[PDB]
Amino acid sequence: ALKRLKVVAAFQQSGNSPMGMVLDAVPVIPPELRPMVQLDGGRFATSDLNDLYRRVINRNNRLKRLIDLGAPEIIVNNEKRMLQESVDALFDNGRRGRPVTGPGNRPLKSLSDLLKGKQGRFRQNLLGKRVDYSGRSVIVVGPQLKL
Amino acid sequence: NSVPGAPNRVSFAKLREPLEVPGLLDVQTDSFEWLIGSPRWRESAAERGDVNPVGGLEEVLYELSPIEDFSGSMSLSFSDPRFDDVKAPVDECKDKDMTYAAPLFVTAEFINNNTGEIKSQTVFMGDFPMMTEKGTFIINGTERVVVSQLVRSPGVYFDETIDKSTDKTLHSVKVIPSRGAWLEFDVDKRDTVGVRIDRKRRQPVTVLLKALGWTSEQIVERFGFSEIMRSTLEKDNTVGTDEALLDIYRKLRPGEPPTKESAQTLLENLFFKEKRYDLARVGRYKVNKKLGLHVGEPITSSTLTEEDVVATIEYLVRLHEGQTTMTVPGGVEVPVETDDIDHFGNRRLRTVGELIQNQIRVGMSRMERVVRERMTTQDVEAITPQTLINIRPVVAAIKEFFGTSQLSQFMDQNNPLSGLTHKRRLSALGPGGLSRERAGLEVRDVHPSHYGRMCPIETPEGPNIGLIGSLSVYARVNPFGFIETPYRKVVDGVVSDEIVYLTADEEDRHVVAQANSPIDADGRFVEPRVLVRRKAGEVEYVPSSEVDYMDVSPRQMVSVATAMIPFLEHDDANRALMGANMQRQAVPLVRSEAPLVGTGMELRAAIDAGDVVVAEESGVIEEVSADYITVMHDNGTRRTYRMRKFARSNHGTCANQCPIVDAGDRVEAGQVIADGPCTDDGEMALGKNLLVAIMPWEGHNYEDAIILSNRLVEEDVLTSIHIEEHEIDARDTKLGAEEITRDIPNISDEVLADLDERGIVRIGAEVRDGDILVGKVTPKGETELTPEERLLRAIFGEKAREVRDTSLKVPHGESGKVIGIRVFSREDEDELPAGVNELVRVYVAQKRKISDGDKLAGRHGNKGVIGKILPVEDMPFLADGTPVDIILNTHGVPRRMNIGQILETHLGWCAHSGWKVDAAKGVPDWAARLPDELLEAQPNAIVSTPVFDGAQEAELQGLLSCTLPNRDGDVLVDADGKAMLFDGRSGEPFPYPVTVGYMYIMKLHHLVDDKIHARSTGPYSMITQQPLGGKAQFGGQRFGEMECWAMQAYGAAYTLQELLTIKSDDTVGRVKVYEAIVKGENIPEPGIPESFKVLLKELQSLCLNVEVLS
Amino acid sequence: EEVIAEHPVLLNRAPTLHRLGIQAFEPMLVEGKAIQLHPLVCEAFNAD
Amino acid sequence: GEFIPRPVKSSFREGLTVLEYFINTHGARKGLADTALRTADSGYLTRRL
Amino acid sequence: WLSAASFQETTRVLTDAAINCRSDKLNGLKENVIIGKLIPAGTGINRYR
Amino acid sequence: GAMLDVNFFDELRIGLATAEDIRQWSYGEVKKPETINYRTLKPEKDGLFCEKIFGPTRDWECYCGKYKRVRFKGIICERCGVEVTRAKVRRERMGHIELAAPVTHIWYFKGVPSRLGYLLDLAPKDLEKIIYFAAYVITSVDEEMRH
RNA sequence: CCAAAAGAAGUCUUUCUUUUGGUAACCAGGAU
DNA sequence: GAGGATAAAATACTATATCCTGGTTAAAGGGTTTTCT
DNA sequence: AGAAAACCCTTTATTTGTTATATAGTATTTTATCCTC
Ligand SMILES: [Zn+2]
Repeated sequence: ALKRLKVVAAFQQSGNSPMGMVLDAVPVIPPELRPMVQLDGGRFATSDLNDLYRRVINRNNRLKRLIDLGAPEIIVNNEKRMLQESVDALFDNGRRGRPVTGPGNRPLKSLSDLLKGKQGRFRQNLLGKRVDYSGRSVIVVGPQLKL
Repeated sequence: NSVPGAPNRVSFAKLREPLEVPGLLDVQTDSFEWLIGSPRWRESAAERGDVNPVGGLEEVLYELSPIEDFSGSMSLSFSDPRFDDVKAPVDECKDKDMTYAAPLFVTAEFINNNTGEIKSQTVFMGDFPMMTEKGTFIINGTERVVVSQLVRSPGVYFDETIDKSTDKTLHSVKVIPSRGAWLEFDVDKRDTVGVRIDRKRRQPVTVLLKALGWTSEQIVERFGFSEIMRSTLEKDNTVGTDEALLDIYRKLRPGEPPTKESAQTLLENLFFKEKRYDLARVGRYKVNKKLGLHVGEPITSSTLTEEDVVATIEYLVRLHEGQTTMTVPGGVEVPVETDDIDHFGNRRLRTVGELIQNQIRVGMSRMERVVRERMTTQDVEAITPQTLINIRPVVAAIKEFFGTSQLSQFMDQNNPLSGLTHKRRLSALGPGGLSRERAGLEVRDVHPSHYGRMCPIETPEGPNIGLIGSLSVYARVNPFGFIETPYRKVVDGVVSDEIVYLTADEEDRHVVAQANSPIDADGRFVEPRVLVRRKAGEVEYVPSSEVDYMDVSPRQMVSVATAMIPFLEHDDANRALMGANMQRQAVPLVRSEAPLVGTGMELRAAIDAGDVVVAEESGVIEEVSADYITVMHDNGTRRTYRMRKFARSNHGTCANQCPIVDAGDRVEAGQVIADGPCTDDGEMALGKNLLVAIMPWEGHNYEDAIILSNRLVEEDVLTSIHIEEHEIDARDTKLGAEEITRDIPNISDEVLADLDERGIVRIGAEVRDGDILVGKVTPKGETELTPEERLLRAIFGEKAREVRDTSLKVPHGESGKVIGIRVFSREDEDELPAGVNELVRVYVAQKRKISDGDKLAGRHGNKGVIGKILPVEDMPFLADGTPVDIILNTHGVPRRMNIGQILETHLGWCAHSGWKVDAAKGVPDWAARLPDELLEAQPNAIVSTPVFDGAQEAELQGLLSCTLPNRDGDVLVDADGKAMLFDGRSGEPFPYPVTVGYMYIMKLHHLVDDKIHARSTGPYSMITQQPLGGKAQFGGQRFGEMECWAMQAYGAAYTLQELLTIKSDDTVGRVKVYEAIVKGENIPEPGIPESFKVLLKELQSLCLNVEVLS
Repeated sequence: EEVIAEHPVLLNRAPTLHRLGIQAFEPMLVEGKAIQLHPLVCEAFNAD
Repeated sequence: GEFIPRPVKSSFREGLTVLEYFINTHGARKGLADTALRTADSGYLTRRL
Repeated sequence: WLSAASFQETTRVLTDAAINCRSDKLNGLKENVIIGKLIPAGTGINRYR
Repeated sequence: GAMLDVNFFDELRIGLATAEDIRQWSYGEVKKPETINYRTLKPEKDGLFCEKIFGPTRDWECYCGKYKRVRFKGIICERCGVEVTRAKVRRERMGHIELAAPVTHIWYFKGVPSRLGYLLDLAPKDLEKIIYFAAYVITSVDEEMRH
């Protein structure tokens, strides 16, 4: 009861509702933050979020078309389960089951991966940055210099 | 010494070695010819393992075949692997970016078991990359090396772990197979013997024993000597074999209805049906040896057996009981003891052949899966062996191995020694081995079983220390993957010349003496007491009658790179590790010089690395030139050797080869006929001999810094050539028609002057950063139907002329001459990657002199960057006017325990000046055991001090006392080895004598010109608007977390705020501050970084309502 | 040489374990490609 | 970590023999690995503090 | 929640902060560094600024 | 509070977002799994890079080419629907995907401790059954009509 | 912020105007 | 004999210094479309 | 009008099943067994 009461009190005190746990719409990140750029030779470099968004869109369109067309409950539930699994991969790839893999059998970088670890947004970009008006070289001894 | 034209390098060695150093590239080459099954390996195994000669491919094809369906009405079998000749020579493959490989054919036979109609065919199995005669592979033009992997052998391992709660010994056993399922038996704090099949909760051993068909009477009959087993049986609670099977099924099969047939079959499938469980031959051998089951029968079969399991359980319970030895019915007795998993008797080597065999094995498993699935979806009598086989997974596995792996690496070609060191490397990290971030300190240690098998010195200095090692000089790998070392057996106190190779366990049983022991010219030790190595590596003093073996020589525990350090035993291991590791970073120089004081390993290491040209057959030289040598053999035939001139290596160094023979000389087989990058007449020459002083000088050689003479720059002593490679290709594209041409949009003619008539720059033209090397334009895309333009294009005929110049420009911080241009083309039916029309490659070369900040080094780990380069007039000079070349600080020598450099300096002076021991009336006592023809030497004599048997201190002192005058009868260096120097800057003599001599120093590949970088403003990133990173783009230096803590500690808030806003990612602040600076105004106030807004958008994309309040 | 007069420059060595891993000096031009450092700051920077 | 009871009896001026050099490397490499692995723990502790 | 999210366990800190609807007052050194404002220490406090 | 931020911050608030906020941030609805037309190299419509949803790819240039001049501003072309403005807006504008079935957020289901399994008092093992269509759940019962 | 083309003035080569054109993640290897 | 409460074990998640450079970026199969004969 | 060689899409499926070098720390669910009524 002590463990349970933490979340129940959290949802009780605030005006916010717990219904935000179950999603009915998904937001899409602006294109400039998931860019595809023209590499020479008619080759593009996707941002690896476009694949995860495309899977969600494909599954959602298929389920949407299978409902209006009429179908048994088995098939509709199967499509819903796969749609549920697609959004899980979009938000956190590999937290439940086998990670969705791209070319070369390498797991894709989900939204949660952009924030965690030494290579996340925080530590990599907010707390430490690359800067202008800088340089580096090898140091030697300067016995003739003043302090 | 045993090379037909080697230089005369006189040695100080007192001992004589019975055994010659083996071929130093035998590991790779003898591991690959076993894989392909060459006749050479067949003969080698015949004079050894004639009982069962089979290659790796034949083993894979025998374990795979036959492939049968469930009904058993048809089968497919493979046999007789066969290779054709290589598709092209080595040089063509390297030049044209082709993989060096040979076709592979197998004979597949299909049999229908109800019609008897047999159908055989020759099936092409792909192109198989082949190893060259130097131990390398050539994949996609580049030269690669497969590294040998140190793994844990499969077998049974017993270990004891104390218990915290009860302070009781808790023994255990792990049966680790090759590609199978584990099962562990253990004794818990309560006296019971458990089991963990596969990876489940503990169950009593009685359950497994009953499931194997053992009555409660037989168990208590054989396992009746222990209280633990009776206690477990009594509290078993399980009666009847079927009940035990059902319980095991419950534990292993989750949520399935237990039955009798399924439980009966699955247990035997997991461990006894050999399709899901293998031990290999090494695992079977190890299990039989540890338990002593089948000493006589040959190893055929790789599955477990009930005998093995019951023997393992009995061994475990008797080990817990505190027994000493155990005999198993039907097998000889064995000692009952726990195992050490870091013992080189338990660690085996997966060589280059084993790894490729494993990859072929997984490929064949996939192929057979496809074959047996396809055997049921095709109608019979239309099936032919060619319609079942799908070769694509097999060739895919090979590509994956040779392109993507931690053991298949780019050959190290910094200098010739680097590649030889790379080919003799044993790395414990790979797929199937431990990890750099998850390795403790007990696996990084030097176990006493490494003696003679893995060098304890040469290992990486970083976080890889202990996880990567190198093979010793005399070691070889036996058929099971265990390393061996030759030993000279002594029979009844007589040191014989019978060499026997012993692996770590046999070396454990016996008692081994030392190589540098006093043999009395008749194979008899002078005294009875000699240092030896006892069972657990213990060193003691045994009377010289128990000794069984002796080392074939000193220098048996060292590797190739560590055997080239003179006076190694005078240097502590810490600095010798660095001295060995820094010899493979030396860069080839324009002209090479062999050391005055070497060790005798240079010639062998130079001839075995393969960078020299060696006469294949004896004969007389007919024509010599800088490009080739033509030899006329004794019988009609002639051979022309072509040379590599100014060729780039994998690391951007020069790879010259120049002849060392004249037009009339006669050469012999195996004689060096042309030098290489870092060779001087066939011997390794990594550095130069410099005259050195060991004084502190005005604080410029302060804290490991160095002072150089300006003569070394004027006379090009430490100059090197560095070559660069630039590539571009023309590709079709969906729009089509990429073109290499001079007609580039928006480019003037002044920046199109060096280009020749069809794009590429001209050979000989010097370039700077930003210059165009290959002119190229691609379609601008944006194919747009604008009415007037499109109607003009269609019928009127207006051309597209959509172009976007993607030209090849020389990147930032690069320049030099253009030495070569290699252009490929589809018009000449050259083999290019699919979709590519043209491919051009441009080589740019620089010549770099030595300068302040460049890194130098000796062979004893005395590194340091160059602090100053003084003019030749202000340097300490000898009484005859000779300036010193280098000045080293005194404070670094005595504290680091590398006194070998001082002795090298003394012997280098003696060798440079030349000596003569005066045997006017009797040889001096210090020169009594000195070899003959060392009593006198000419100036600039080359000598050698082997690594552990060289020049004594008394001999060095005596040689210093007698050394020749220079031109007039003036001896500049006295008996102590010190000279009186003059101060070339003030003029007065230094008050006390200084140590002078000749040291052999190397130029390391850590030059400043690649290290210096600066930036005011430049390119920025895309997602976040921060500056890029790296010199080749431009990039800024990183201001990390620690540097932010430092500035917060100082209290400087404004410096920190500007560094993170208007220097990194404040998109308007950047332009405003630049404008303010150039216009002389005040720097404005920062805004908000862009990375924070990117963070907010990502948080919102994760369905979080992040909002900033006011 | 006139512009760089009395304009401090920040020098830093990694890892910056403590505060004195960053210090400000007054630049002067030298021949070469290596930064010249005073001998009496190496203990603070921990720079051999 | 327990002492070898031999012990090494030569100085580096005289030169160690093969066995003495081996048993000395035993502890030399332990010392090197210690530093190699503490260099990261120090930084992690400083980051938490 | 910003400083704790940037320290360790970003996902857990973010999910429980979202569930509690936490509000950040931006009073620390790290929180002002992240958003690009003058740290409240040394030369950045009101007495001297 | 602030929207585009001028550094007058007093607080930073985090909280759960509902569907009404997700489709309030949105500038459009992504409903086609297309990214870019490889030939014309221009973003497709209703895709992941649509210019009507996320904004112009070129400064003051609509999709159909009717408007190309700075003088036009803040107006939406009546033909292509692309709003004539600066291309920098593609770093700021979000879309959304309208799912055909409700989907849970994996952060509040998987992460230990499970927070949905504390809010509802359900063990994670059987909550995974409910949300992945592996069992039914009784959501309501009439307990007097029953009697 | 740069390149190319055209027009005007002067200088014998700069200024003004118009148009077009304008990166990441993995794995590996090193250094202190 | 049955139920509950407490040890036990078993899984689940989290962390492990800084900096630099170099090589690659999908295959494979099904169905279809378009051009050539 | 039919055949062959080049596009466009999908997906790495997830069984009554193709995957075994870390340790150290804490926290949360089983679970097994013991104690009580
Ligand atoms: Zn428009």
